[PDB]
Amino acid sequence: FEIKKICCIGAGYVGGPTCSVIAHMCPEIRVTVVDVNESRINAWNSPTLPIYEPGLKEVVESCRGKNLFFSTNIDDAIKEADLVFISVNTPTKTYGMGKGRAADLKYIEACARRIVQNSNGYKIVTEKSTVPVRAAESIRRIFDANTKPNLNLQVLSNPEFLAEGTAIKDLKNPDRVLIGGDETPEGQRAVQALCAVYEHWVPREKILTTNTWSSELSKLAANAFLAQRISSINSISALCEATGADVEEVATAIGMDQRIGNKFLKASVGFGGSCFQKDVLNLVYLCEALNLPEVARYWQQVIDMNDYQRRRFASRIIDSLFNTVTDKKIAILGFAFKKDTGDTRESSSIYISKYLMDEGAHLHIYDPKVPREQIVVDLSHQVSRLVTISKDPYEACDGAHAVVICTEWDMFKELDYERIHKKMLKPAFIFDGRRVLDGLHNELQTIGFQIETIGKKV
Amino acid sequence: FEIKKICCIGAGYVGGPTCSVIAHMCPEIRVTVVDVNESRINAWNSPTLPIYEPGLKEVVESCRGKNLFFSTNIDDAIKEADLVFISVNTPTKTYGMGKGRAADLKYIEACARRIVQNSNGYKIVTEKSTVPVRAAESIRRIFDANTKPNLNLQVLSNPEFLAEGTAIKDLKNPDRVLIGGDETPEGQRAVQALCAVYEHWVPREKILTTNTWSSELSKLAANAFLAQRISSINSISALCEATGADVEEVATAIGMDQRIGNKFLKASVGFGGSCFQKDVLNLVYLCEALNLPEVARYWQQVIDMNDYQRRRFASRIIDSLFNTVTDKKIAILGFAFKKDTGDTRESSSIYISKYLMDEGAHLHIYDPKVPREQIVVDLSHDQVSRLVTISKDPYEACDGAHAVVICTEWDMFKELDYERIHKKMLKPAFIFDGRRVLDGLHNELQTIGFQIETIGKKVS
Amino acid sequence: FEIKKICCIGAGYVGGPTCSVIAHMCPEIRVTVVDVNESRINAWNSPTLPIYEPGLKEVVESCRGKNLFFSTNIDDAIKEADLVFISVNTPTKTYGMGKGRAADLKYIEACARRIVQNSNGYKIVTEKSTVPVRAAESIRRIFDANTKPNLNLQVLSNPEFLAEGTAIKDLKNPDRVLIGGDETPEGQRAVQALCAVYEHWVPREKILTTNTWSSELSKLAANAFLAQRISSINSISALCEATGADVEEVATAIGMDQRIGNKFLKASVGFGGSCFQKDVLNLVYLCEALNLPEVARYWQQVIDMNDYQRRRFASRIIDSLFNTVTDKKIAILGFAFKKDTGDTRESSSIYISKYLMDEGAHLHIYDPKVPREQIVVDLSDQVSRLVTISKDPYEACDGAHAVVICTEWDMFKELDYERIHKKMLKPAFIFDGRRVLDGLHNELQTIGFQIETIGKK
Repeated sequence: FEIKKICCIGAGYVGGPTCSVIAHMCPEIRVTVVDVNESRINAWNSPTLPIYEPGLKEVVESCRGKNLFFSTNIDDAIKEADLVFISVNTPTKTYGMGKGRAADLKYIEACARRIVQNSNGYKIVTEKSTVPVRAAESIRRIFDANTKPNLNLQVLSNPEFLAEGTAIKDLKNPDRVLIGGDETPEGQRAVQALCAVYEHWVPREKILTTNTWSSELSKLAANAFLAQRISSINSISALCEATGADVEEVATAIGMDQRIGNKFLKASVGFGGSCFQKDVLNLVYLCEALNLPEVARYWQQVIDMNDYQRRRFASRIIDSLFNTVTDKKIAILGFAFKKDTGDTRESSSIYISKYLMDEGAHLHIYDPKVPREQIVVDLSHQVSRLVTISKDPYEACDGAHAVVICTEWDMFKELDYERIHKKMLKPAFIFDGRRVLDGLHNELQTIGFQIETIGKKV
Repeated sequence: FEIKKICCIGAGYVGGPTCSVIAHMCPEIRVTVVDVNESRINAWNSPTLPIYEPGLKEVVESCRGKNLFFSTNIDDAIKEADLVFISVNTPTKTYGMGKGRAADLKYIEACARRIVQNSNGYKIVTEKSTVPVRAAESIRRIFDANTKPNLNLQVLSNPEFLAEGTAIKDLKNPDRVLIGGDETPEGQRAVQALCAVYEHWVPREKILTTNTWSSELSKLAANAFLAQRISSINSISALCEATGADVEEVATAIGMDQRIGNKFLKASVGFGGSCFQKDVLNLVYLCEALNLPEVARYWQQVIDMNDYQRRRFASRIIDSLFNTVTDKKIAILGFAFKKDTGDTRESSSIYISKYLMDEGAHLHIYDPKVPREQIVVDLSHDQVSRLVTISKDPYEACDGAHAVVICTEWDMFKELDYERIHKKMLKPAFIFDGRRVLDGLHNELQTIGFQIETIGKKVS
Repeated sequence: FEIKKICCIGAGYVGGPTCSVIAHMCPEIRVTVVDVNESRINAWNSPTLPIYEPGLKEVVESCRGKNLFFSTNIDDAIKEADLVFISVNTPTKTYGMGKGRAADLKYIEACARRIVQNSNGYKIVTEKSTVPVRAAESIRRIFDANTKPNLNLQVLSNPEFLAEGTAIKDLKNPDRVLIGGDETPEGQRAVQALCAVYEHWVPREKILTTNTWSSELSKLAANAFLAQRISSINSISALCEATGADVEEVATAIGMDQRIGNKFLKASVGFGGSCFQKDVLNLVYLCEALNLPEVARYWQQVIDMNDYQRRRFASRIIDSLFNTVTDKKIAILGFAFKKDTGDTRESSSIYISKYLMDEGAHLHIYDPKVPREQIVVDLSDQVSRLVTISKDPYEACDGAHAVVICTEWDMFKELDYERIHKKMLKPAFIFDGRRVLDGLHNELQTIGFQIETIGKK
C-alpha cells in the first residue's frame, strides 16, 4: 500500500505546517488540509497565511494548488484520503474529573466519529496532536463499534515535536520522527506506509517506530523531562542564594558533563508556554488514574518547584519593598513566556504580576511584542485600577520603586539604567528574573541600583 | 605563583590516581602522596598497587621515584608543599544531627588542623574529595583561628569527577576541571596557580573557575541531576507497565531530543553505587538546614522514586509467587551495583534480596565478580545463614528454583542456557529481568515456557 | 545637642496626648502636632478636642499657644523640628502576604519619605506608634537611600504604653519610658537627647534605654505576655467547669504568689480591644517570617485559647437552649470589649453575638455606652432581621429565654432580676461571661434562674 492522498483534519499550527512540509517534500502525494473555520481556510488560501512561520509562505505557495490544498469539505477529503491526520487541539478539561489536568478528548472523538462515517475501504488514521496516553484505544473502540463491511481503519500515533517560530526547521530536519502502531501485522503495514512518506526527506535512522502507547507516552515524557531540567536548576538557584553559590556557575559546571548536557539548564523565574505544565499535569493525572501515586507525586514536584520559584521571586520583591507595595509603582519588563514571541500562555510574568497585584502594586508593564489587549486579558478574571501598559521601558520605570525583568528580551540588556535610576524612587531595586543583567551588576550598583537576581546571593 | 611541590593527604581512590596523573603530566612538579595506612603507603611503593585502575601502574611506575613519592611523613610533606590536596574520605554521619544524610567533616577538620600546625609561609590548600557545601568556610575558619605571622593559607575547591575503573581516562581527558576560590584578588592568584598545573595537559577551555561555594555545589548537583534522570525514567517504567508502553522505546524516543540526551536513560531496578544516593541525601540535608523545605522535598523524590522502584520490583516477584516465597528457592543473578565491578555499595541487589529474605525466601546468589564474603556482609546485620546460599555458577543457583531474578546487567546472563535452566526449575518458572538484559529473548524464553517479567514492559 | 523643637506627625490618641504632656512638662520646648485631617487639627485648636481623655483639656489649654501648636503645615514643622515623632497608625494588612496579621508600614514609609524630603541638618526621628520589629531598619534604609549633604537623621524607637481613658495618668507617671537607638556613638547621642526630654518629669531610673530592635520587640512582647495571662486563666476556667473548681478561687490563690502577681488573672469570655490580639498576631507573623515555627505556634495558642473561650461560651448557651435558638429572643447585656468605654474593637460580645446569630437567634442587645450605629456595623440582611438594639436592659430581657452578660458593666450587678425573671420565658437562663453576678447566684437560683458562668461547674 502506497499513501497517495493525505487529509489533515485541523488547519492549526500543527496540521498546517506539517502537511505543508509533506506536500513540499512529496510532490506526488496529494495533501488536503481541512478545518471548520472558514476564516482559517480562506486565510490559508490567501497571500497572508493565518499563522506566521518562517519559510511556511515559501513552502505553501510553491505547493498550494499543485498538491497542497485547503478546503472546508471535510467529508469529501476524508473519503478520498489514504492517510487521515487528526490534528485537532486537545484542550485541558475545564470541569469534572481531571479538571485542569486531564485532556478533553471531545474533539478527537468527534473527529473519529466523522472519519468512520465518511470512510470506506482501507485507511490509516494518525493522531498528530498531543493526546493522553491510551487515547488511540478510544479511537479504535469508536472504529470497532461503527464498523462497516470491508472498512479497515488502522490507527497510528505520530506526535509532533515542532516549536513555535522554528516549526519549518524542525519539520525539515527533525531530531526524530516518532510513529506508533499496533504490533499486529496489519498495524506494521500502516506504520511502514507512514514511514515511507517521511522517508522522502527524513533519514530512516531518525524514524523511530514503536507501539502506539509508547509513542503517546514519549511525547508527554519528553516535555516532562525538559520541564524537570528547568525545575531542577531552579531548585539549585534557591540553594545558590542561600549558600553564596552562583547558579550560572553551577549550571555551566553541570552542563559540561556530557551525560547531562548543557541545554535547558538556565535558571529563571519559571518555565512557561502551553506545553510544559500541560504535559506534566497530564502525566500526573494519568498516573493518579492508573493507581501510581508515587509516580504522580514525583512529577508533581516539577510543577510545585516551578510554582515555588515564582512565589519566591515575588516574595523577594515584596520583602525588599518593606512588605508593602500598596500604590507603589513597579515596572514589569517583559510579559511573554520567553523572548522573541508574543505568546503569554503560562508566562511567569502573569503570575509575578498577579502576586504583586494581590499586594495592591501599581504595575507598569512593558513588552516589545505582546499586544496591549493580551496583557489585560491575562491579568483579568483590579486590572483597571492597578495595571498600566507602557509604550516604552522608560515610561514604565519613571517614578518606580522596582524594575522587575520577567522575560529575557535582549533590549533590556541595553537600557539606559543611569537614566532610569534618576527618575526612580529611592531605594531603587532591579529584580532580574532571567539573569539577563549579569556582567552589569557592577555598573548598576555604582549607579546606585540594588540588583537582585535568581540564583545569586544578595 | 608557581606550584612546584604538591602534597596530597590521603592515598586512596581519589588522592592516588589524581596525583599520579599530575606527576605524569607535570614532570617538573614534585608530588608526594601521604596517608595514615602503612600498608597503603607500602602497597603504593610496591609492584602491586593498593588499588587497581587501568593505566595506573604504567603512570605510577613511570613517575615513582622521579617526581611522584608515597610516604607516611605527613608533617614533612605538608611543610615543603606549595599546594596541599585534602583527599580524605568524608563518610556519612552515623549518629546525631543529620544521621544518614549529612557528611562527617571530622577527617577534613583533622586534616586542616594538621596542615595549619605544620605550615609556614604561603600555601594553597585544596579540597579534592566530595565535601558538603560551605565546608571550605570551616577550613578557612580553622586557618583564621590558628594563624601565624607571615602564614598565608589559601583555600580552594577542586572536586574530582573520576569514576572507578576509568579514573585514568577521566583524569587525562576530563569533561571539565572545576576549580573554586575566593573572588578576592588573593584567591584568584591561588586559582590561577592551580589552573596552571592543570594546563599542562588540560585545555584552558575545559578548566572552569568559580567561587568556592559554586564549585562545592556543582559536585553535588551533577550527581543529583544524573540520579534524577534514572529516577525519572524509572518512574516512566512503572507507567509503561500500567499502559502497555515500553520504557526502552520511550527512552530511545526521549533521548533523541538533543536537549535531553540519550545518556543515563536506562530504566533499571534502581541506581546504586557510593555516589548518587549519598550526594542527593546530602543535598536534601543541606536544603533542610538552610530552611528550603520545597527544594529538600523536590530532591527527596529522586531517592523516594529509587526506593519505590526496588520495592515495586520485589513486590512483583512476591505477588508472582502467590504472595508466599517461604522456603522457596530463588536465584539472584548479579549482586554488584552495576556490571563489570565487584562494588556492592548501595546495590539494588542488596535491597531486592533483603525484601525476599523478609518473606523467608531461600536465595541462591551468583555474581561472577563479587566475592562471597562481601555478599554475606551486605546481607548481614542467623537470617543470612539460614536463607542465603552463594552459588558458584548460575546453573547451580537456578537448579530447583521458582524464579530467576536478574539484578545486575552482566553480559554473561544474556548467554545462559535457559532451556537447560528451565528443565530443572520448579513450575511455573519465572524470570524477573530487572535490567532489561533479556530483551529480544522474550520470544524464545516464552516458547521455552518462562513467565518472563521485566521492568518497564507490561506483563504479556 | 538639646531638643528644642518637636514635631509629631499624627494627631491621634498617641501623638496628641503624648506631645501635650511633653509641652506641659517642658514649657521651653516648642511642640507642634501636625496631621492631614483638617477637622482633627481644627478640633485640636477648638474648645472641644477631637478625642476625650481625662485631664487632657487642662493640659492642652495650659500649653496651646505658648509652646504647644497644632497645624497642617507638615513640611514647615518637619524642617524646623529637632525631634520628629512618627505617630501614624499602622493598621493590619488587608491583603497579600501577612493578611490579617502583618502590619502595614505604608504610612510609616510615606512619613519617612516626607521627613527626608523636608529635612536638613541634624534631626532625631522617633517611632512612637506600635511598629513591627525591624521597622526602624526600613526607615533608616529610606533615609540612607535619600541622603543629602550634611543631612544626619537619627532613628529611635520610643513605643507608647498609654491606655485609653488613662492616657494622661500613664504619661505623667509611666511604669517605664522605653527608648531604643543604635549602639553606635551617634545613636547614643540621639538616645540621650530624647532621654533629656523625658527627664523633665520622668525619673531617670524609669527611663530604660535599649537598642532599637529590643525596644520594638518589648512593646509587642508586653502585650503578648498580658494576653497570655488572660488566656492562661481562661484555660483554667474551662478546667474548673470540668472539675468543680472555681476559677476565681484559683485565680486568687495563683495571684497571691508574688512571682505571678494578682493583675490580669480575671477569667472572662475572652480578651478584646485593638492591642492584644493585634500584637500577638504580629508576633506570630514575625516568627513565621523568621523561620521560628516553634515560637510562632507557641504564641498562636494565646489567640487560639481566646477564640476557644468565646466559642465554648456560645456553645454552652446554645446547648442550654436545646441546641436550637432559632427565633429565640436572647438578651445580650454589654457590647463593649470592657466596661466603662464605648470601644467595641475585638469585643467578645461581637463574636458571641455572631455565633448566636449563626443559629438564627433574635438578639436584643443593650450597652449603656456603645452607640446603636456601632453595634449594627460590628454585627454587619442578617443584622436587620435578627438584631434588635434595646433602650434598657429590661426591654432586652422581656420575653427572652436567656440573658447573656458579655461586658462587666457595674449596672448589670444591680438589675432587678426578679422583675426580669417574671417576663422571661421558662426555663430562664443567665450566662454570666464576666463573673459579675458572683454572690448573687443563691438569690438568682431562688428566683428561678438557671445561672451559668465562666469557670464554675
